Amino acid sequence: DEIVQREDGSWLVDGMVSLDRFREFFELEAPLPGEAGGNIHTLAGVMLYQLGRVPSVTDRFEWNGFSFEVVDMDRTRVDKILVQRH
Amino acid sequence: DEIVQREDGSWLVDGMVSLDRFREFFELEAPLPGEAGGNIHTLAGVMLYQLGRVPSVTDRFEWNGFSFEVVDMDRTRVDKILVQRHH
Ligand SMILES: [Ca+2]
Ligand SMILES: [Ca+2]
Ligand SMILES: [Ca+2]
Repeated sequence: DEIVQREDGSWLVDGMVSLDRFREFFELEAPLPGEAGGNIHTLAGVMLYQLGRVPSVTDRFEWNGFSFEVVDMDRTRVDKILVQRH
Repeated sequence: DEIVQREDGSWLVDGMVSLDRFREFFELEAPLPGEAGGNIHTLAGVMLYQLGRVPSVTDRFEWNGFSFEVVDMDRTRVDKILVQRHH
């Protein structure tokens, strides 16, 4: 898994992580936002679908009992996401 | 500041921020770890002084009422730091 667990249980996840692997890790079945459109295969792809083409650091949403927050951009790349299961 | 504040009051700060600007921004009078020695000029350099040449995501330390946690590396570069003030 292209992700590392923090002291509070949350994960710093690279945006290049595939959704198949993301769902396998967290034991999910549900497609992430935008995945049904057929164009999206990575966590960063979902971030841009949900938050727009150039999101900002701290931009955040909830999905299926998880929160996702942009914690690092590299120019237009959504490079690192903070993921947290409630 | 090349830094943005999160909802809980912590800050996401680029490793490239100069220590001058960091201290100006947080109005700090004390030099950060390793700064006094004169070899350190950026927040990333403090991370490396404190944590070693290749720290890992989540490596953390505390100093003078702040915590600093590595939240992104880009290969060998400390690219983003979570900075938080503690009561
Ligand atoms: Ca960056
Ligand atoms: Ca980065
Ligand atoms: Ca990175």
